[PDB]
Amino acid sequence: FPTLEVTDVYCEGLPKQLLWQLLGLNDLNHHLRTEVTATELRLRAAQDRGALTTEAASAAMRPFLMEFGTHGLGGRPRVVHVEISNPTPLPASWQLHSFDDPDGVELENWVEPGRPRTEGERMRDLIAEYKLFEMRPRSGELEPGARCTVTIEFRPSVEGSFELPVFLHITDGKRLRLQLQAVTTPEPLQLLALPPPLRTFRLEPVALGERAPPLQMYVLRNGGPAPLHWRLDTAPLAALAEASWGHPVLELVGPEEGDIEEGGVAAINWRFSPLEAKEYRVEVPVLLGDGGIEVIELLGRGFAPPPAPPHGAAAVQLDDDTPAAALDSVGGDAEAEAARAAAAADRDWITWRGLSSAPSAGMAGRLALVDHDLVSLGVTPVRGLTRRIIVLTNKSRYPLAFDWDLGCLAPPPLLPASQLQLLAGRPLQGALAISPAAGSLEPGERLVCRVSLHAGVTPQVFEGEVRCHVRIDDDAVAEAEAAAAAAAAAGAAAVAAELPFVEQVEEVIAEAPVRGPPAPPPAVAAAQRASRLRSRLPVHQYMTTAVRTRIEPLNAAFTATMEARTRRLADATRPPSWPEPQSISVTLRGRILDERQLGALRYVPPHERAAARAAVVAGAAWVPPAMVPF
Amino acid sequence: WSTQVFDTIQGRLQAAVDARDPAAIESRLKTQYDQYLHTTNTKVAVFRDVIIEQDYNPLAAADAAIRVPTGDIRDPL
Amino acid sequence: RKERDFHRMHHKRVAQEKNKLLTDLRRLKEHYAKYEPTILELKKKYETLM
Amino acid sequence: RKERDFHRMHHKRVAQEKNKLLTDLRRLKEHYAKYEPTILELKKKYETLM
Repeated sequence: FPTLEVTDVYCEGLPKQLLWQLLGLNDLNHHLRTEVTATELRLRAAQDRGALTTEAASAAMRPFLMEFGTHGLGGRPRVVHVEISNPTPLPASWQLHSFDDPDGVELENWVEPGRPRTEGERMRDLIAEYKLFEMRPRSGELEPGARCTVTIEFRPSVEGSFELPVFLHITDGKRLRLQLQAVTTPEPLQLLALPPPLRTFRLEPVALGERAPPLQMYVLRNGGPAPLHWRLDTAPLAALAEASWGHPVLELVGPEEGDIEEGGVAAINWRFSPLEAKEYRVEVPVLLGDGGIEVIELLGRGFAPPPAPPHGAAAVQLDDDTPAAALDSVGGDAEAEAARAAAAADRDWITWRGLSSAPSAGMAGRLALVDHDLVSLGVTPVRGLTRRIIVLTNKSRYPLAFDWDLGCLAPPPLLPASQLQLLAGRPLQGALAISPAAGSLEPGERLVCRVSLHAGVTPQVFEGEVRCHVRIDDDAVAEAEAAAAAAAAAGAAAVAAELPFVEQVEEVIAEAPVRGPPAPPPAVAAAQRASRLRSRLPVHQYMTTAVRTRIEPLNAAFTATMEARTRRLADATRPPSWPEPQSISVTLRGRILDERQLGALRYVPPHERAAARAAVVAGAAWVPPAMVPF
Repeated sequence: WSTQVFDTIQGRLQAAVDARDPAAIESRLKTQYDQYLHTTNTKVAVFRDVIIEQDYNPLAAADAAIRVPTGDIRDPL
Repeated sequence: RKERDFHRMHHKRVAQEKNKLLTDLRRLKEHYAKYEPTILELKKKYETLM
Repeated sequence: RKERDFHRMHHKRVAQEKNKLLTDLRRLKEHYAKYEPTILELKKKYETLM
């Protein structure tokens, strides 16, 4: 069956993992990949002969939520670039259809849809009226392996909520409904980033007797409205501890409260220390500045590790990563691997088949490209210095200033081995650095940037986001213009050398007869006449003085046309270049693991178990020793 | 209607009237009018619809006129 | 086929709108019929009060 | 095309009838907005009388 796949999605100032999670593209890719499509045949039959209706189709088609969240009124519209490709060899023709929207039918003196009298259809009609939700390509067709680069944009100009259902409608294949859900708040009301995978955070299963449970990072984003003041009530966790014979479980490490700026990132570290193999469902509230719940459920399980051998009989040291045997070896429990797979689908973007971890969409209009987005730092030892390289390319013909920022990944004001206590209270428990902090870059120049992580003593799993800000280099462009001006001055000096002391009349004092400008040569006069006759005012719009005096509205129209023609010059004269500074972002995920955990492969994902075993058996990660204090 | 019909026809009228050089227009009209003047001065009389279309062919002036094609109309639909 | 389906749905929609307008027109006729007796009643009460 | 024309004229005639109802509604609304100020003035006189 000719199907489609979403390879990647690009949006301004939002992590690619977060965008994929918010759109729920895992389920979309799965459904578009495999389905018998029993009822879709009936759906196509009803689409034929015009039997289908939007409401019934939505009720029977199991819509998928395209969540755009909340947008402050008057804020910048949000754009979503989705790359659609054909995994199947058969060429795929697809037609985004929605019966409310026009279906390629010519309207001639047909009254627009009347007063709906039902607020759902009314909201649909306001969306249609004010172009709130628009997908540019509409219907398309793709050869096997092609990329369509579809764009869907939302315009936060109206107040209130808006839900618009459209459906993909592949010509021969499945037809899935997407419900674009957004709310535009005229007033600032904090709403934390609340994707369904983040609401129920699937904690990675951990060893029952682990000496130091791995810190697990949870990232909160403000969203559209004003900055969010969050406070997490530890009382349910305290109740859990009291129930668990007074042992700390699901402990919060960071601050209990905080103030995320608009479109910001705040990281909270959890320690999951279990006592049983049972599920540990714990529900915690999030009190915002204004009244709110935003409750978060944490789920984890017990690893039930193989019994630790006595020192006498220990496995000597000097199994395949891919198979499910690896998952079973990482946790003998039947449901431990199920929880691990759920957590992988929740957070590990690599395991998702569709995602490409490439710049993909957004080729046009982006100042620069990171060659490889969504970069994963490998599993690292306790005090490990792990490096990766990311190359940035300037597509713009203009020089670009490149600055590097860390949202929650900032180093404390690499790290000295003795004085690692500075890492206390820091979400990463490591020091991220990039070799170019801020560098200029010429057009078409590719720069290598080394991202290096120096980890601390606390085992951790980080999935952070690092921002790179690209702006047009005003200094460089001004220098170029100044060089051009200097060249022009040199040319003027050369012309002066050619013609010594050309006279220029400084001023005029009482020239008794009025003297006009010198007459041009007749050829130049003819050329100027032809130039004037070009851009001649249109015949039907030129009102003579007599007609203007006779008819006032014609005089007003003539004045308006003069004003319009004067205005037309200003837009041309304005230099349309210098686009807005653009912030790109790359997600980095890594596993700071203890030596015992690495040796036993306790928490390495199956995707990287081969690399973990390599790093254990043969030293593959550096451990900067520095100098001992004593 | 404006964009589909009137904007198109005026845009095609322009870049043709604009393309026509003023000097060429003056020379063309001058050749025509001097041909008419010469036939008026030589021949005893001038008649419409009676010309020999050999010495003086006024319809060549109408032939040398800007022609603009047609596209589509929204109002008539 | 696209045109016939389009016209079918909009024919149904405008028929529904016409029915709603008929009901609203009946209610408006009721209210307007309520209007005119009020003038007479107010006039008689005005006379009695004065 | 036959089906399209059938649905076209059904939809169009229904739309025309809806427009006619709207015009009639406008006419009655004007005709009784003519009367309403008299009710308002009688109300004012009534209040002054109390």
